Amino acid sequence: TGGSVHSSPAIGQDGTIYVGSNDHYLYAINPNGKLKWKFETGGSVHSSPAIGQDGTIYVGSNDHYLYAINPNGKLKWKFETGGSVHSSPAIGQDGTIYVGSNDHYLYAINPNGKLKWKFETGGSVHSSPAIGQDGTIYVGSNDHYLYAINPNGKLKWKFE
Amino acid sequence: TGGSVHSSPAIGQDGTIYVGSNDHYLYAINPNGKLKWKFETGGSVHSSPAIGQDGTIYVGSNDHYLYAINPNGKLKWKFETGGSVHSSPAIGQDGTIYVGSNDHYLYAINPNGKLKWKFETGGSVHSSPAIGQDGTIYVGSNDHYLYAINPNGKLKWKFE
Amino acid sequence: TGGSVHSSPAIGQDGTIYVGSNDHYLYAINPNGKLKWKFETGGSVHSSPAIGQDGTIYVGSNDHYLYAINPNGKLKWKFETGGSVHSSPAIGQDGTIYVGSNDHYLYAINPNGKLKWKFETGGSVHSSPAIGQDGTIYVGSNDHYLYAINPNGKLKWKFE
Amino acid sequence: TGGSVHSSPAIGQDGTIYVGSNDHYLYAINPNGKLKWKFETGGSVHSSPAIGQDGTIYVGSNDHYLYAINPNGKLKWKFETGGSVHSSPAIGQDGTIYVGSNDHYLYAINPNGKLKWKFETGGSVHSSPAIGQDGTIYVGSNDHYLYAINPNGKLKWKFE
Repeated sequence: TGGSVHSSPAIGQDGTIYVGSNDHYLYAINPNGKLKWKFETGGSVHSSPAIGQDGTIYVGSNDHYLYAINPNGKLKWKFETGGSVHSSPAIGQDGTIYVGSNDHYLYAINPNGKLKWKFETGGSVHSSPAIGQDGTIYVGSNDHYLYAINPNGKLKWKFE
Repeated sequence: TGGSVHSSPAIGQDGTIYVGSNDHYLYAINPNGKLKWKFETGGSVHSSPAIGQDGTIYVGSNDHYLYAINPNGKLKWKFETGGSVHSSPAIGQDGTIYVGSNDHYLYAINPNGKLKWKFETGGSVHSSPAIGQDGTIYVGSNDHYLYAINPNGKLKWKFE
Repeated sequence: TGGSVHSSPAIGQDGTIYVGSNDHYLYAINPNGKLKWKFETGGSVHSSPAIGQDGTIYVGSNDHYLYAINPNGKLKWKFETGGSVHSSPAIGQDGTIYVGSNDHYLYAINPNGKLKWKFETGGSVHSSPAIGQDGTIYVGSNDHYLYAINPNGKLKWKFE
Repeated sequence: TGGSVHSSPAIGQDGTIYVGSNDHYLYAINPNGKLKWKFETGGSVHSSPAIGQDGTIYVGSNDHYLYAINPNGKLKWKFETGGSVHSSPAIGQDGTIYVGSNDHYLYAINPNGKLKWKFETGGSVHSSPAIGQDGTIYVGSNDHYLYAINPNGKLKWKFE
């Protein structure tokens, strides 16, 4: 790519490999190593993509947006947070997309790109969320806590 | 925890939540938010843990080691790389553990903790590997390439 | 402090040591190791402080602002950029404050806190500027270039 | 350069601009923007160079070494620490070079490239040291403390 690849790749059902690059693009690479397409964001893509059931590719960007990209490389939507999105998204069973932001919030975004809820931690959320079998969302914060957040966006507990 | 939680949590079969902390520990937290155990490495744990089929927890540390920790919090083994292990391990179908290192290599480590092979890129491997259906290992590098490596440790292709 | 001290300390004329912390504060510490004061910003202070000729302390914050703090620990002014200010400010002979931002610009800010000019690079400006004898401002960018900018904000040259 | 320029430039007496690059080189650039020379280290140069009284250029590398490079671009010596040297060196009145390392130590190195002392903190030393009028060396650590070290390498105080 044109820059450091710190983003961690994700693999689609047809074998397409998606990865972000410091050069600001989300890349879609065919299994044979040739470019399928590249999608330009406004900043470094350190966030690692996640792939929804319908093939939508979600990734954060240093330009403060969470991107939802169709398998053809055209934008589905982008959601603006208050700060760099270095956290990597996780997708719930109903399609909700969860991601942390440098602006200290954990975001829950509906598949349509509208905010479901946002939960304020005390510091940047660089950690990438994990979703439990019951739907609990776990994520670390720069504020030293591991958070457990219920599906409705309320604190379950925080572990110092 | 005692420090920033940049590591991304992983959830075990019984619901235990594992996460690293900048305070040098790998944490195991019960579903109720109470400590199960904390394992001290020699440096910040920014790497995100992966869980094997038998419940072993693998994570890298800034102290240059890849750790394999038993579900009870006791060390199974540790493997020394040449630099900080910020990359998050991936586990193959056969149990091979793949992880990047700041020393520029992608490591393949067998379940018993012995090196299978190491693949030298041109720069730090902070990207976390993904594994395709056919066993190909994909990982980004600070040298600007996305690498596709065969399970035998030989290059398939690299995408600038 | 309450968090990692990645910021690099600066020493005032009277020996006071100033440093930022990941806990969001700018610290002013007496030579005997006791707190003089701490100033809370909205986010991690990774930027390293610079000290003006009248003792004003300038530092960037993860909350996107460049801060000017009086020697007594009270805010003089804060200037909002479009992104995290990890770059460390430099002070020109005339008192102009130069600092990079995650929003890709090198900023020149007058002593009164108003914009003098902003220069657009191709990527995040984490590098901290240096000032030559003739006033040229040098800074690196995530876009791979070392920039030389004239005092009037116009490009002198860019070295790939 | 061939990669991101996160290193902060330093300016020599003749106006030469020195800066590290993520492409592993330390660059020396003439005031007119043309390359004077480049020196290859083994890893990314995020550390910001310092210039000694005699013109020696000191800089850390992600390859774990502190480099001393002569004005003509030839290696004078390199000093191996136990981890990445992202801290930027400072030079004391007697020529001692101080720098932090990811291996948790603050290093004091003699001008001949041999160890004077190293001081163990509780975590990675990414902060760049500053030197007070009486020779006290101040540096932050990932362990949350600002350290004040006497010139003999013994603790003066640490500020949480």
